[PDB]
Amino acid sequence: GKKLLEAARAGRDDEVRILMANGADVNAADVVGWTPLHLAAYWGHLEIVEVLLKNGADVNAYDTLGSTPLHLAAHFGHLEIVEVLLKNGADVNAKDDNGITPLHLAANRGHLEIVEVLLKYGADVNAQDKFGKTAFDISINNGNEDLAEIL
Amino acid sequence: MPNFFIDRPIFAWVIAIIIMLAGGLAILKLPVAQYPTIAPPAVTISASYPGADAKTVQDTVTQVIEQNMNGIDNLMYMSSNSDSTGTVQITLTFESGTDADIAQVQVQNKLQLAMPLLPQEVQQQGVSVEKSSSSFLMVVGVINTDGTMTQEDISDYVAANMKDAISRTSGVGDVQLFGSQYAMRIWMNPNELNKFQLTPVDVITAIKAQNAQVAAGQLGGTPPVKGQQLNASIIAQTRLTSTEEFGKILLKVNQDGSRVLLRDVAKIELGGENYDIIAEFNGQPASGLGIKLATGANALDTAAAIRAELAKMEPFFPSGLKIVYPYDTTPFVKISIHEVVKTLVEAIILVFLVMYLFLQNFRATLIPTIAVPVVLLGTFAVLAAFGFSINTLTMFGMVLAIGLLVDDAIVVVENVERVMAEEGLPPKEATRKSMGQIQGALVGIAMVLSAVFVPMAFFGGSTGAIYRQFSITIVSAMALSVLVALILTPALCATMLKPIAKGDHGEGKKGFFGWFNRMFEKSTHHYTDSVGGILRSTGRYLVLYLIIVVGMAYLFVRLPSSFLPDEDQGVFMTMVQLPAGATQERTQKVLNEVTHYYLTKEKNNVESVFAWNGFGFAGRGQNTGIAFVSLKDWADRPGEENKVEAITMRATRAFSQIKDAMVFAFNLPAIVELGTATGFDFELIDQAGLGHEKLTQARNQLLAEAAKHPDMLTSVRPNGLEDTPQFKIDIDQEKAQALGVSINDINTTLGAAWGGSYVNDFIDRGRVKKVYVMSEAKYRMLPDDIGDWYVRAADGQMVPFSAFSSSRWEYGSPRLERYNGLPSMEILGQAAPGKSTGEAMELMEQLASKLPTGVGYDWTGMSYQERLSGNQAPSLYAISLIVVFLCLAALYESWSIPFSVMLVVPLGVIGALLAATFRGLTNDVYFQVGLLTTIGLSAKNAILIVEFAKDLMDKEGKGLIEATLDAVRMRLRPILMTSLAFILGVMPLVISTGAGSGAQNAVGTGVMGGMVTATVLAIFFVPVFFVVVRRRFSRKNEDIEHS
Amino acid sequence: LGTATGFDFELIDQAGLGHEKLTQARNQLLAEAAKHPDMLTSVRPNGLEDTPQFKIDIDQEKAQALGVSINDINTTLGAAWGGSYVNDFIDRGRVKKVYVMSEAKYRMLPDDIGDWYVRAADGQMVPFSAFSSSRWEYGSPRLE
Amino acid sequence: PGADAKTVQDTVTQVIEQNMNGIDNLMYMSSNSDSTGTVQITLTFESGTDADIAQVQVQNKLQLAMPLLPQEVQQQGVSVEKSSSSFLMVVGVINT
Amino acid sequence: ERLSGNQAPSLYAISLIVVFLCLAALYESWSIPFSVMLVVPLGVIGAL
Ligand SMILES: CN(C)c1ccc(O)c2c1C[C@H]1C[C@H]3[C@H](N(C)C)C(O)=C(C(N)=O)C(=O)[C@@]3(O)C(O)=C1C2=O
Repeated sequence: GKKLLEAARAGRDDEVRILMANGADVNAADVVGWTPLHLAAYWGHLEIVEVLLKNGADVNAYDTLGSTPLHLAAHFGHLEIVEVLLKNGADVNAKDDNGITPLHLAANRGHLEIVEVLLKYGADVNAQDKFGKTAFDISINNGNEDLAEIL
Repeated sequence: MPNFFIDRPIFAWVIAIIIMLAGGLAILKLPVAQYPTIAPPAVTISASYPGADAKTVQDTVTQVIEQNMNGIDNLMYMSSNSDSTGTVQITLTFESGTDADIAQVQVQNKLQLAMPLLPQEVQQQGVSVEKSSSSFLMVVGVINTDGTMTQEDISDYVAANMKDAISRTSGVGDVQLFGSQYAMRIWMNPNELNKFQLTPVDVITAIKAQNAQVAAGQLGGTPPVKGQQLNASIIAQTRLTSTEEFGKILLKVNQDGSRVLLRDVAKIELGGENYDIIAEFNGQPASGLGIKLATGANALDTAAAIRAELAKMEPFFPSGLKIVYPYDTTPFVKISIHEVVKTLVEAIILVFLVMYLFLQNFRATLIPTIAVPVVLLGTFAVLAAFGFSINTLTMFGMVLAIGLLVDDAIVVVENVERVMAEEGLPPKEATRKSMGQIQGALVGIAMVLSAVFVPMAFFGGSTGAIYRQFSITIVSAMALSVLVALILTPALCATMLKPIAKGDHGEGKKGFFGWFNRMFEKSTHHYTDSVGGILRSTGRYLVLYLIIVVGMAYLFVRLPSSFLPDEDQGVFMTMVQLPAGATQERTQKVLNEVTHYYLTKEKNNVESVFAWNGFGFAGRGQNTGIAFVSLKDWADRPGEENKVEAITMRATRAFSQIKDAMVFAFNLPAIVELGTATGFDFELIDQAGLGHEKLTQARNQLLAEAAKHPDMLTSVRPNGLEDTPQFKIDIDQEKAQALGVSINDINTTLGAAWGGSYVNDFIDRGRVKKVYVMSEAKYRMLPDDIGDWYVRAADGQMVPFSAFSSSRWEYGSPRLERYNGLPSMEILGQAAPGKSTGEAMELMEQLASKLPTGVGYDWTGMSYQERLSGNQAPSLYAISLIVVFLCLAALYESWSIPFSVMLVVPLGVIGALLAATFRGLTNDVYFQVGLLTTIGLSAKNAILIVEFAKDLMDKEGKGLIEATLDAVRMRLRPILMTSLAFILGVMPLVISTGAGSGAQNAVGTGVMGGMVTATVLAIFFVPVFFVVVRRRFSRKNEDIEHS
Repeated sequence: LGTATGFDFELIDQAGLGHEKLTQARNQLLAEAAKHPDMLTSVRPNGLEDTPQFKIDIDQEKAQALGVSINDINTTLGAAWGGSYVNDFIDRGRVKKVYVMSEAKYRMLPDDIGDWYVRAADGQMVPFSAFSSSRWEYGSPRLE
Repeated sequence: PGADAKTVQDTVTQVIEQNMNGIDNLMYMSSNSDSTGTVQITLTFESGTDADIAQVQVQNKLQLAMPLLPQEVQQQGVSVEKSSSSFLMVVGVINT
Repeated sequence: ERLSGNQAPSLYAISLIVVFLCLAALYESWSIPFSVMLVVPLGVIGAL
């Protein structure tokens, strides 16, 4: 149970394969509700993401503050992992406990490509967080003229 | 000089007595300690930021101080860590030989100028600057066996009543308290605060206003009105002194006139200043004191004073308070003193035995019994003059010098007995002739042995500091020994020895002794016969010599080296590490299981377990802990299986089953202030602003590469802590401004409630202490609790934190490291079996060179010394060889004859290497100094053989072969008597077990082996060396006698 | 060096007993010593005896009811009666200190305390007598 | 300025005293705090102590306690002086 | 005083011993020193 999580955090492939091959819960969650997919998306281990999804890892698992692997990957600029998660059924409009969506996070960092991918997959451009702010608002406040356009 | 004192034997006695008197006084007065200063001087700056995370500490405190650490002399490197307990330690390490007071003052001065740039919360905790490389003298524990006190109650008692009387005790210098004096704790309730529209800001304001000490002037104060008759101090508010007074602090007067008091929104109690560390002694609450020895202080005096002082205190302890002593280096040091005096006393006895065996009268056996103590006593006076202490190293230096001192006594006495027997001269006149045969050589030997032992003293760093202890001790004893041999022992020979009839060799004695004399006379003739036949074909034995030289080199490169042997010091350590995010309570259960194991499965060996929950050797934190295990006395732990090394391997095995933590037991190094010895100490460094995440990636890259060379690198691991989940909370500035909630009130509410805040001071039973506010625990545990805290807006409405903030999980560091002012990560490791640490180091550097651009590295600690101290060994021994040759050239008035002494060197070395190799020991510092003293003795034996032979040719006209054989005939007996006494006298050290036997075994084993092969081989090879050297470098008729 | 003659003894409160209990112990020792004039001569304390001092208690409730801040109260009392170093000025080219204090005739006697007024939040001036009380007690002019 | 003995002692004297450790060759320490608002803390060292080193070690420990003293005290200057040296002279200045 | 009272006897014991030893060397005799050393009280009584 726990060997999978730190294996996925470390980015140790064959280990992970041996652990589902030996029966490790792909949906095992640490104390803050992070799953191996959360950890792999966070640190950016694209191949691990594919292997856990190939093995039935909940693509929409959420941690104790409502955040999903897609949030992590959008936030930190892991474009290919965003694509993979989205092709495997990642909820493009999932909201964490703050109302924040992957589009908000990707917008906040300026990851133009992720924003376009999320939009192509149906990201609600008008979704508001708990403060009433949309990805457009974020782009204005940041001064990002390139992003402010696409939105 | 010898003739002067032969005629003045009382003057010679007076000189010897005054020497003994000076040494005895030096012994009564010198510092005694386990080790002298060996570690390079280090100064540590410590600061604290209550409630702060690692990054906050590092970027508001650590970097600020580091940027001002320049302009400081003799600095080798600087390292720092900043952690999640809100603590930073910055350690500056200086060259060996730096004056530690000057280094501390220069660091403090630079710190001082950076103090106004630190947060006031940090300044108000005190920023300390301490000498951190000094050794621990003892660890005192304080418990309450009545069970009536928390660790906070005990810590307060220690702080208020104990800790300063200890600091004032004779020889103490530096004391760490385990815990704190009491703080007044105000534990706030956010439900009650919100009910009255209050915040922690209002609480803090009221405490500062109503727990205050006011200066109010005087009635009739100066300058006064004319005719004033009254003068009195005005006494206005004074600090509060009790929980009851803090409870009635008036926060608010309601609309209906009712009163809101502090006790209506908070619980109020005396508590600790912080709660990050739980300390237990055999599972009971504990406080205590870590007590360091001041530089150059006497450890046995300080320890005994501390213990009598704490006894001065016991009558006044509250019921149940008990003092325990889990660590005290005093017992081990006294063991060491006792073992060395034992070795010395039994060496004296064995010299008496060999003296009487060979010379068969009690009169002659008295002279070495007098001379050796005189020299030993006197060496202490020389040490005093040079400022050394009595310590493990100086004391073993004396036992390693016993061979040389015994030899000066034997050589003087035996030669007079020989001259009397061979010439019937009376004692007085035989002593004058005999001193004439040997005193020039004795002075040459002193210069030669100086050349052997002095260059050691000029090694750098820590290992230079260790060798210097042996070098000055041995040279001083040897120098004093030659003085005594020119002043006192001749006088004693002349006045005490009884004449021997010419030609009388005791073969006409009865019983065992008559048999022995005929046996030994016969044996000597066989020896000279055998040497004479060896000299007929010298080429064959030269070939044998080369064989020996080659085998010595072979043995030398195959023998693993090391530093100092581990000892059973009666204590050892166990480390405890739980996963990321693990809590104090979970660590405590693991520590409770560790404690229980030692006190049941090792009930017979373990006296106590001192368990600290919250700090470890990888860093600090709720998921870290240490258990310090103190054993029963060595006497009650008989057998190998009951020694530290075996106990610790069982424990680690037993703790492999515990799955919720990593638990490892290990022995202390011999010199704990140094740690380490084994392995290497590598620093990976972010040199391009890459940031912490990219640094960790590089580190993980290096660690995986190293794992792909288990042939060379073993256990390459980071020294510190992995990233962990942290709770990132973002304040929405726009919403706060729309609601009229000031950011200051927000950040103070959050920090004071969740982190706690030092407000001001109060007076507790006459003593000034701190006041802290913080949330009661149950309102600051979980993210859900964040929204229970309210802040008052400008319009008076209370606004919950949930209205203007948001949160998410992320990863960050609980312990950020820096090296020479740049982010760093320390990596530990060692050479694989049968590999050099030097080549392992080379592999690390090669792996490291592949890492991404902007990542560099450095070596620190044990490895920095090596990387700056490898060119020394060849050039310092080259110096020794050259000066030895030159001293010999002067002694003999000859550029070639020195070679016939110098060739003896491998003869003793091969035996040392064999005994170490056969016994599975290492090339460590005790082995190395043994080598020099074995080599010293063998060279001295050769100097006197060659001196006798050359003087026979020069002053008596004898031919080469006849002079050579007569020389070794005369020298066989004194050579054998010294070697027999010395080999026997080292025997207890070779076989010793128990307290201190790591060192004893290491000094005894290579010396015994080398004495054997030096004795057996030299008596055949140096006649060969002299004959072949004289034949190769000559000119005209030396094989024939002349006039 | 001073001294030479005699002895120099320190009595020490080692249990949080407080100043009054320390003085009592001292007086006990001093009287005992006086009962051995055969051996001890002129055993006396080196320092000063307790003296009357004027204890003034600020009523926090009344100050809050009147809207008078404790900071203004303690600053008014301390600056007027004790004096206060404010900042520096330049006197003939040389930097020196600026002090405020009451003129002597308004800070001599307890009656003068009530002549000092503090401004409340609503702008009214409130005399010290409205929110304080006072009594005589004993304390030390020199604590060792 | 303006402080009574107890106020001096409990906001200044005790604070400094609690930081007077880690100082070499110290024989004893004594202090008085008085009604003129003055404190003197005297640290006496073994005969033969180098007085410059003792003053520097005392100052260094004082320095780290300075942020804990009232600003009114810091602003008067906290001095550290060798106090066992002898008087060479006393000069008086009058205006006749 | 309370830390310097054991000094006077042991330092004069040292003085006596070293004086004896210097005299023994000067005279080449363990006994003749006594005939000098006994003079000590003669001057001391007049001083007193
Ligand atoms: C690392 N070190 C010196 C140790 C070792 C063993 C210990 O058992 C302890 C320390 C630090 C000390 C410092 C003290 C400190 N002080 C003397 C009051 C202090 O308030 C702190 C701090 N570093 O913020 C503690 O954690 C502390 O309360 C504590 O619990 C300690 C403690 O228990």
